[PDB]
Amino acid sequence: DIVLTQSPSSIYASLGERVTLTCKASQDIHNYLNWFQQKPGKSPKTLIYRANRLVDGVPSRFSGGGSGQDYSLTISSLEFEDIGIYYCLQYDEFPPTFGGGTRLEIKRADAAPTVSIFPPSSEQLTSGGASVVCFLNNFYPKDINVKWKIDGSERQNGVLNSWTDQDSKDSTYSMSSTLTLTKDEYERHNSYTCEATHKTSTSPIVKSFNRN
Amino acid sequence: QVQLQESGPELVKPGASVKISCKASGYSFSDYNMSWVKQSNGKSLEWIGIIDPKYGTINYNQKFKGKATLTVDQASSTAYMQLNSLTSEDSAVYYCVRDYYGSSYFDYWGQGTTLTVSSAKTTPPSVYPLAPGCTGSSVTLGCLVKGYFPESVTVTWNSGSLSSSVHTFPALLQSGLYTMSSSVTVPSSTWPSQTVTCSVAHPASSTTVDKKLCR
Amino acid sequence: GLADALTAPLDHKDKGLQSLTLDQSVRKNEKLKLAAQGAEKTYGNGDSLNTGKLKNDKVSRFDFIRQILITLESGEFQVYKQSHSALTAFQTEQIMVAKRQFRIGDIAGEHTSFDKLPEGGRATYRGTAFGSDDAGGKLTYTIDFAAKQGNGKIEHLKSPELNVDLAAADIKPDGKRHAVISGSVLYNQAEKGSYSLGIFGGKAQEVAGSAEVKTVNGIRHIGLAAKQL
Repeated sequence: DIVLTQSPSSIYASLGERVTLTCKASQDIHNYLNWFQQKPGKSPKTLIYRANRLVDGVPSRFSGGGSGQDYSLTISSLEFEDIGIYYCLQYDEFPPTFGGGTRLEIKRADAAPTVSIFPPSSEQLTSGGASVVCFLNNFYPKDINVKWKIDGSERQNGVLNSWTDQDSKDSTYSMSSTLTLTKDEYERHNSYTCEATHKTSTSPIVKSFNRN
Repeated sequence: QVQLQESGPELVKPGASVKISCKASGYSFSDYNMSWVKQSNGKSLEWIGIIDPKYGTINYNQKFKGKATLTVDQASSTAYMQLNSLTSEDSAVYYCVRDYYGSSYFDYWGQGTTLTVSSAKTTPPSVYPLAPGCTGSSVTLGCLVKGYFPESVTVTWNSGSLSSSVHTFPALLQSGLYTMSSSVTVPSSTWPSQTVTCSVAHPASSTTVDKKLCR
Repeated sequence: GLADALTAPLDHKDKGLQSLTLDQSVRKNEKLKLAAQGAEKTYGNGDSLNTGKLKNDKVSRFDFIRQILITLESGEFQVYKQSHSALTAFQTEQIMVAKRQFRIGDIAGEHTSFDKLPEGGRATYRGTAFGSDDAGGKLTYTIDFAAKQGNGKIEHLKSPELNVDLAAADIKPDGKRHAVISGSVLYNQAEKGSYSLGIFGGKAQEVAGSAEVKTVNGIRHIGLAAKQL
């Protein structure tokens, strides 16, 4: 089967910027290439066929190019409705095969996270569990480190982390980090700390509570 | 009314079979091919196979032979894909896609059908309030929605009247069960002087839980 | 004959089309080794193929090896020659492991300028349609120069889905203002692909180009060339 590769895997760009996405096939695919755009929770939408033909009604800011193995899709002037993931596909030799996708996201000014830490609720404890939750909200860029410390020592184990997609309104990211413990383990210690390191500051943001 | 309207989401056990439909309207169904595409984890896409509704000819991606069977019913303008011997690796979103241009196969897409194959049992969430304990101009509050299945859950804050400052985090799957948290931020002038409530609907277990954020 | 095509220099006295520039047929960093009748020559993106030595109105076959030197694919290279146009195609056979695909290479010749077409009259062209393992197709094509429209049909191919109509389409200028007709391919009256023909010769004596027919197994290429009789 022909292999299709897309680079880079993520692109950050500003509104109005020129953006170029690339696709490479493992052999000459004779211009039989589609580009699709997909928004979160939505179906793909075809933008290009035969490498350089615009689907009817697609804005003229889009164009496809390339030949042999090397193709690109260029957006001449990025608009907000263009944000999403772009996939290429070859249909020169069946089975048709897709590239891995390039996500196009919006650049914005760096923003420090708002960090909040929450103790287990009495309702969870009464059932023998103890989740400690830290929200790290509205930050940019997406790269972030969260460390958990219990009685001042780094908690190694039992961390689940979840990230939102880029926010439609302010272009930031948010993340939750959950330390889950048995009720007995939780009651073994006093102090619980969520600490976030992010490029917006040399000093970690630290939020704690003390069980006493 | 949309051209390619697929059948609804499916939740089945390993070993089962499902048949997904793709009803065509607004164009000449028999004159255009219909393909099917699998998208795993909202990312990786694969082409399964294609059928010409007029002539009945089919081509399958070798990887899907013996997994998928394509058919059509020309009279009702419907294409079908049956997936047999289901395992959790078949959980995905499936799309039908028709062609339109003379030199393209993949031009307009159905809305997608979500298939979940699992042996997990329907299980209501435990909902736990997340309040600071043990403060500033703005206070962030939360609700932890833990240990539910299947995945469809909806969290609202003050009966949905608070939404602009809400973050809902993607669920994570653990012991066969999902866990998700939601956060909301309100002015310090609001909480704790006033009750803020999160409501959690998990329709598969007939759950609509309300939890107050207090103290 | 084939060997002379590969070894001889051009001969102003040979029947045109005398030369064909290999562009699509051999990409930037490829070498294309053609062999026939004991001879071999290597090209050469940009290089000229001595079609003057080949017979008009027939497909000439060479063994080919495409390389980048390491071998990518091999099979049979096909050239169809008219007086003012010619085209090439590749029947891949091996890539070693058996694997077949048929794809058009270059369509070349003395393109008729869109700005210097006949001002009127109806021309009929008759020639060959050739695809994988089959050079016996017949192309009939008609151009009305008053309407600047063309239409035609492909018949007599062994594969039934390749016997298609080439539906009516306007002549338009391409990026060099060469006259070209790009249109729809019909199978049992319904669209199943696309075609493109250029018009060639100072008096629009010829057409050459290709059709692409969608099947459930992929797109099949048909090379096309016809001339006024």
